[PDB]
Amino acid sequence: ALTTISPHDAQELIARGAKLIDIRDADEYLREHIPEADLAPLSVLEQSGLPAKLRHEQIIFHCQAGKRTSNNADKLAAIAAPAEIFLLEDGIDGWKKAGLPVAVNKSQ
Repeated sequence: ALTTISPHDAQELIARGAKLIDIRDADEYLREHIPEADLAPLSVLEQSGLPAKLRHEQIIFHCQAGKRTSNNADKLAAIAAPAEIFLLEDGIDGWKKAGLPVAVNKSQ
Protein backbone atom coordinates (compact mmCIF):
# COMPACT_ATOMS: atom_id res chain seq x y z
CA ALA A 1 0.00 0.00 0.00
CA LEU A 2 0.89 3.76 0.46
CA THR A 3 3.82 4.26 -1.95
CA THR A 4 3.86 8.08 -2.82
CA ILE A 5 4.99 7.58 -6.45
CA SER A 6 6.68 10.36 -8.39
CA PRO A 7 5.28 11.86 -11.63
CA HIS A 8 6.21 10.50 -15.12
CA ASP A 9 6.21 6.96 -13.57
CA ALA A 10 2.49 7.22 -12.88
CA GLN A 11 1.85 8.18 -16.56
CA GLU A 12 3.43 4.77 -17.36
CA LEU A 13 1.30 2.51 -15.10
CA ILE A 14 -1.93 4.47 -15.78
CA ALA A 15 -1.47 3.85 -19.56
CA ARG A 16 -1.42 0.11 -18.59
CA GLY A 17 -4.40 -0.28 -16.23
CA ALA A 18 -3.77 1.46 -12.87
CA LYS A 19 -6.75 3.65 -11.81
CA LEU A 20 -6.85 6.96 -9.85
CA ILE A 21 -9.59 8.31 -7.52
CA ASP A 22 -10.35 12.01 -7.32
CA ILE A 23 -11.05 12.50 -3.57
CA ARG A 24 -11.27 16.31 -4.23
CA ASP A 25 -14.48 17.98 -5.47
CA ALA A 26 -16.71 18.10 -8.54
CA ASP A 27 -16.35 21.92 -9.03
CA GLU A 28 -12.69 21.34 -10.01
CA TYR A 29 -13.66 18.63 -12.57
CA LEU A 30 -15.45 21.55 -14.29
CA ARG A 31 -12.16 23.15 -15.39
CA GLU A 32 -9.58 20.33 -15.19
CA HIS A 33 -9.25 16.59 -14.76
CA ILE A 34 -6.09 14.43 -14.28
CA PRO A 35 -4.27 11.41 -15.81
CA GLU A 36 -7.05 8.75 -15.75
CA ALA A 37 -9.39 9.14 -12.72
CA ASP A 38 -13.05 8.96 -11.61
CA LEU A 39 -15.21 11.52 -9.77
CA ALA A 40 -15.47 10.13 -6.24
CA PRO A 41 -15.21 13.07 -3.79
CA LEU A 42 -15.10 12.51 0.00
CA SER A 43 -18.96 12.66 -0.04
CA VAL A 44 -18.93 9.10 -1.56
CA LEU A 45 -15.80 7.64 0.13
CA GLU A 46 -17.18 8.15 3.67
CA GLN A 47 -20.65 6.85 2.74
CA SER A 48 -19.48 3.75 0.85
CA GLY A 49 -15.80 3.82 -0.17
CA LEU A 50 -14.01 2.88 -3.42
CA PRO A 51 -16.27 2.39 -6.52
CA ALA A 52 -16.60 -1.16 -7.93
CA LYS A 53 -15.17 -0.03 -11.30
CA LEU A 54 -11.86 1.41 -10.13
CA ARG A 55 -11.38 -1.53 -7.70
CA HIS A 56 -8.49 -3.04 -9.75
CA GLU A 57 -5.46 -4.60 -7.94
CA GLN A 58 -3.54 -1.26 -8.31
CA ILE A 59 -5.12 2.15 -7.70
CA ILE A 60 -4.00 5.74 -6.83
CA PHE A 61 -5.33 8.66 -4.77
CA HIS A 62 -5.12 12.42 -5.37
CA CYS A 63 -6.80 15.61 -4.13
CA GLN A 64 -6.32 19.16 -5.55
CA ALA A 65 -2.75 20.48 -6.27
CA GLY A 66 -1.53 20.12 -2.62
CA LYS A 67 -4.50 19.17 -0.32
CA ARG A 68 -2.04 16.80 1.52
CA THR A 69 -3.57 13.50 0.30
CA SER A 70 -1.19 11.81 2.82
CA ASN A 71 -3.24 13.51 5.59
CA ASN A 72 -5.94 10.82 5.19
CA ALA A 73 -3.83 8.09 3.55
CA ASP A 74 -4.67 5.66 6.42
CA LYS A 75 -8.40 5.76 5.64
CA LEU A 76 -7.84 6.03 1.86
CA ALA A 77 -5.67 2.87 1.99
CA ALA A 78 -8.31 0.82 3.92
CA ILE A 79 -11.04 2.19 1.61
CA ALA A 80 -9.35 0.55 -1.44
CA ALA A 81 -7.39 -2.38 0.12
CA PRO A 82 -6.38 -5.23 -0.38
CA ALA A 83 -5.35 -3.52 -3.68
CA GLU A 84 -2.08 -1.57 -3.93
CA ILE A 85 -2.68 2.13 -3.21
CA PHE A 86 -0.42 4.98 -4.26
CA LEU A 87 -0.31 8.76 -4.08
CA LEU A 88 0.53 10.60 -7.31
CA GLU A 89 2.65 13.44 -5.83
CA ASP A 90 0.70 16.53 -4.57
CA GLY A 91 -2.21 15.61 -6.72
CA ILE A 92 -2.27 17.87 -9.80
CA ASP A 93 1.31 18.88 -8.81
CA GLY A 94 2.57 15.52 -10.15
CA TRP A 95 0.88 15.41 -13.58
CA LYS A 96 1.89 19.05 -14.25
CA LYS A 97 5.50 18.47 -12.98
CA ALA A 98 6.26 16.38 -16.12
CA GLY A 99 4.35 19.06 -18.16
CA LEU A 100 1.40 16.90 -19.23
CA PRO A 101 -1.91 18.77 -19.87
CA VAL A 102 -5.10 17.52 -18.11
CA ALA A 103 -8.33 16.49 -19.92
CA VAL A 104 -9.52 20.14 -20.13
CA ASN A 105 -12.45 21.35 -22.27
CA LYS A 106 -10.78 22.76 -25.41
CA SER A 107 -11.58 26.44 -26.15
CA GLN A 108 -9.91 29.16 -28.29
